[PDB]
Amino acid sequence: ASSVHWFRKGLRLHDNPALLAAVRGARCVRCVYILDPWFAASSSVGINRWRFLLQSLEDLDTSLRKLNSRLFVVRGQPADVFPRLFKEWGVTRLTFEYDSEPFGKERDAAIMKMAKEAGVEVVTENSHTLYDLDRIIELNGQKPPLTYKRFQALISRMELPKKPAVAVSSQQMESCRAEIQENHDDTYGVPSLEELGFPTEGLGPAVWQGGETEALARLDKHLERKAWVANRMNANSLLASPTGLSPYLRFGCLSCRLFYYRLWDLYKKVKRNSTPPLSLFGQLLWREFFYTAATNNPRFDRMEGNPICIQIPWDRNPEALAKWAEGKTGFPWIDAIMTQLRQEGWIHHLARHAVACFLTRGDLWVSWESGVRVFDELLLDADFSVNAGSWMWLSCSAFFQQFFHCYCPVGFGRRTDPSGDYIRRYLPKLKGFPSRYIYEPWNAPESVQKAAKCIIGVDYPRPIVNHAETSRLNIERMKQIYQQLSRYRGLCLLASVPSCVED
Amino acid sequence: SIKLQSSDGEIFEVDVEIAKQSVTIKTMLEDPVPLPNVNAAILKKVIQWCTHIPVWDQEFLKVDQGTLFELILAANYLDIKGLLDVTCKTVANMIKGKTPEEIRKTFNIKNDFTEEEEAQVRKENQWCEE
Amino acid sequence: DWGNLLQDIILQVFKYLPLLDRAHASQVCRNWNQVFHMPDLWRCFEFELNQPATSYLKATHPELIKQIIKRHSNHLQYVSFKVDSSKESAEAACDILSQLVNCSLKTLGLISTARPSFMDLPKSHFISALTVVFVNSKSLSSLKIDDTPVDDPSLKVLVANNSDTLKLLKMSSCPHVSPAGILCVADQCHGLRELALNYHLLSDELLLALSSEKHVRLEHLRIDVVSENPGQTHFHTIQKSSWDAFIRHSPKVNLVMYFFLYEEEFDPFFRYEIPATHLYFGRSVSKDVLGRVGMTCPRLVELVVCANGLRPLDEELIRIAERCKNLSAIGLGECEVSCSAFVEFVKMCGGRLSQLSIMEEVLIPDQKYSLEQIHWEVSKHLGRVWFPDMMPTW
Repeated sequence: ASSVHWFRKGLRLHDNPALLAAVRGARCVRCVYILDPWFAASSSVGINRWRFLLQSLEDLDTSLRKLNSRLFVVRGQPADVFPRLFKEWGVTRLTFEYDSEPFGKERDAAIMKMAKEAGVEVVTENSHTLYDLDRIIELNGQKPPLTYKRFQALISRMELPKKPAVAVSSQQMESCRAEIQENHDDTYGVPSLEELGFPTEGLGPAVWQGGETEALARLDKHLERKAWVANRMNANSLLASPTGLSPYLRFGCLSCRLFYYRLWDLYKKVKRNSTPPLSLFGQLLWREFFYTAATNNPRFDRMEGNPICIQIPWDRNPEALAKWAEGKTGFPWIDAIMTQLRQEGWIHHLARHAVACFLTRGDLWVSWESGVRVFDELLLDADFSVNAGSWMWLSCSAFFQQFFHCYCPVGFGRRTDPSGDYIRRYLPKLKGFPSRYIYEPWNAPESVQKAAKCIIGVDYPRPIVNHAETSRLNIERMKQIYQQLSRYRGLCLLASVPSCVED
Repeated sequence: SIKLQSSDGEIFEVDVEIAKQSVTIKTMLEDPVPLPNVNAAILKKVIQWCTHIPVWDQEFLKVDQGTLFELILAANYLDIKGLLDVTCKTVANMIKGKTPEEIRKTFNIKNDFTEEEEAQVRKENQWCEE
Repeated sequence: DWGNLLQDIILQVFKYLPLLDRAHASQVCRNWNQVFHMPDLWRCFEFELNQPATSYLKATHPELIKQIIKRHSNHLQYVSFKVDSSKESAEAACDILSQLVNCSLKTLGLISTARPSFMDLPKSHFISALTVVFVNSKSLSSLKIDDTPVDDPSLKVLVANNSDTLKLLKMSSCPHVSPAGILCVADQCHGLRELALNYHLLSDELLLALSSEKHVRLEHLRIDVVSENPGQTHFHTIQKSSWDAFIRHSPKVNLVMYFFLYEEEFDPFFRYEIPATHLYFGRSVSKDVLGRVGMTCPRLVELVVCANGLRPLDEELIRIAERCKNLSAIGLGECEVSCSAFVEFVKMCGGRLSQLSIMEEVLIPDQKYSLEQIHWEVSKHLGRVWFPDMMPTW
């Protein structure tokens, strides 16, 4: 069996049953990653994501050398690359980890049709998510749960997620090690940022190193018993922890089930004789919840044609969008967030809310689809389901939430880090301002602006909205929207919010 | 407590004290046995009601097109802001979603629109999409 | 047949279909088509004025707009304009208003979807268009006119025209109306059942003009309090004498107050018994002010706070449960309450709270309750399954 294994996500060798399947059969095994290098000059992805990806691939490549095989990086489209590769390798069996996402699913349907009528058998596993998303929906009467609390009610009545699959051994690697073509496997070699057309100059090391090896180490540190034992938000947390797992999850450099059980195990050994609360797994469960909600909704990342999304009249405004995208709003908190975003590829979820809210219902009133697109380009952990998900949640567009909670571009920031040292890390044209005025530079006397060598209106821009008058405007608009949706005639705002299936 | 009689036959009797909503009829002895083109599957109906999309009805209306057709034609005869309103509320549910062509099939309506008449109509109608 | 059923029948049916369904319906046959343009199906219309430049939505078809005006100008009674961010949109609305000479409107709404594009018009162009309605509609009941450049003079045209009719007036964020301005409205329009406006235009004279004898009983008064300019503005003060006169005349009145204030710009605010009934703090609130809310608002029904700060509010929530025996609905984010105090809170009102929305981070555990324990206790006193709200961690 000349079996090809196909990485898309699931960029790892641990808990990769699709790969166990490519292998169980003997004959030849090649691991490939199709990559579209001229779709890669396209802006749909910044350096940080691309760089994260190549490093995952390089690590994979390295991991495969340790198994006397190598990583095959073919270039172009899956369709009309798999054909040519089929003949050329006399391929027998193609395997990959299942993709629940609408586009992915469709893509994969075509690929498997085009494999049947060509003699190649296909085997898929689902190891990107904790459960079979399809089962969860079956059990919920063939509809996805549309609130997290309902999502939890259900999971709590369900069986535990499968345990992580063991990795393939060398043992069965030679049993199908391929003949790598010497100085030509580097016509299948992992490209470089320069190659994909990226200015590489004064880069510096990635804040989030890519690949399974890094992911596995971060896991162990993350779970180091007493460091872990913590559960009041910090501020230190705004900075990219070296134990954060989110990008590895999104790329599949880290198996989500592994993470699940190692979590379980440690909790067992700490709180002892006990079964833990679902909140322990909060990070993994929200992910599942967005995945589950997204599999059968191909318009999931849009407003129109999206059955779960409330139609809200956002204004198209590339001017305001740009100011937000570029960290040129007057608000240090907001601009500090967006700067760290663009720079490193990760920002704490509390900062995601601040920034998401500022853009949607809090201030700019720009559509959430636009926030999605910017995050898709900059945020390492933002895939289709999870990113559309949070944006619909945050803009109060879906999932039946309450819209009265405000994220102040000044207050919320000062309260999550009064010291101002976050702002002083990313907005350094403000080193000099005292904490007293740094969340609100324009409210400092010129005597203080000058001692800080920063003149609001010059060195740093002035706020682009009066938050108060905006707050008042946007609250009203939500009010109306939820009112005509509940048909609630009445004067309270907690009552305009439906809590499940429309009315 | 009084009594009546239909065009086809000579059968029925009914109160007027409990039947507090005998309207477009409260006009004969307001000056038996005086009723024309109607029938009987019209009595309990107005009777279950008239002491207060409720169903029942979905149960009570689950009849054949031909019957629903006359239920409405009878519905008017004797005003019924509930039982004509409701036979209508129904026909509506049948319509909502259809194309002009689908509404014609599921109602037996032959199309008597020349072609100018009809094209002129579909033109104005697309104005009702935003 | 069904084709020629009746026609006043088809109308009954049509009353039950949305516009596009009527349109298709009206295509079925000659006899049904004649039902479409009947006045009863045209008492009501909402104009969508928006542009691909500036809107993700769809506009009302331009041809439909002409047809409405040509064929139903005298059937229309309830009309609103939703207008998006572009000037051309606000200008289109005016172009439509200015043609409503044969209209007799009971209700008119001018809604700004996004940026307040009516403010982008030259004043007189807007006024002139609105005037066509003030003058020609003799039975005007409601008027929603937020984010609009209307002025004192035009209000006098309004009053002089429909003072025998006006019941709703919503007009907050209307910069060219001065306190002296509204007074004429309150004064002459004896039927004014409800009114929404900025605090700046709220005066003792106004309250008294509304507590007066000639006047009907108010059902609804909504006030917005906005920090519209610098980092700490100093609001004026109403005499308690005015507030007390006000509940006296209208004892079931609802008094909705939304505050968007900063650090204690609140000084003039909760200093004596107000008849306040609904409250929203859309910016931030002080523990001290919240205490004064407790001491001051025996009529609170709903209370929503979006943020407060640092000090656990244990005693403020307890006092409010204590003194607001009418409290049915309560929402809190971005502040702190001990679990124990929160439980003590729900024990008191409890069965009375139809709505209770708390973001998770608000609760602090103690020697007695852990985060995992409270949803069970709170649910028991509420009488329904209940949880603190969560936010996604992505």
